[PDB]
Amino acid sequence: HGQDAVCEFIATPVSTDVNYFRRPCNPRGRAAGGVYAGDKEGDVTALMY
Amino acid sequence: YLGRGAPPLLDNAAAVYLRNAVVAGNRLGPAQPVPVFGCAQVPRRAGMD
Amino acid sequence: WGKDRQVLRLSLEHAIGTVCHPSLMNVDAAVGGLNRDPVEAANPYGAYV
Repeated sequence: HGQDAVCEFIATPVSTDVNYFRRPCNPRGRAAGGVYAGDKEGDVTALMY
Repeated sequence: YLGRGAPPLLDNAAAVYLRNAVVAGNRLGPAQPVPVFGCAQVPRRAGMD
Repeated sequence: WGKDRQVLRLSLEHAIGTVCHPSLMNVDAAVGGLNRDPVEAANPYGAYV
């Protein structure tokens, strides 16, 4: 059919809501990205952690 | 708790207990203890989505 | 429904910040003003000890 795309696995806990997955979401669980930040030096890591 | 001008309860061992029970872990409560005269402020969130 | 087709949960544990603040027992703005017009007397069976 073509080249085989490589699946993955990330150990996430059981009782999270499935409603986080019925939408376009981030696999990390928390919203990442430098687009979301503000005007400060350390916002990009502040979004992450 | 952002407002000011309500009579707090008597037990100062218990009045601080509620303020550390609602503001601690909240999107809205103050970071600095409230200014006694002016206006409290909302903590600067890392990102706006 | 939210903005981006969300299933947002809103429950009683979000209603802590309006009830736990001790202004729910601010009473004397009521008792000090309801006794302005002289009111009659009902049966004093439950109001006397």
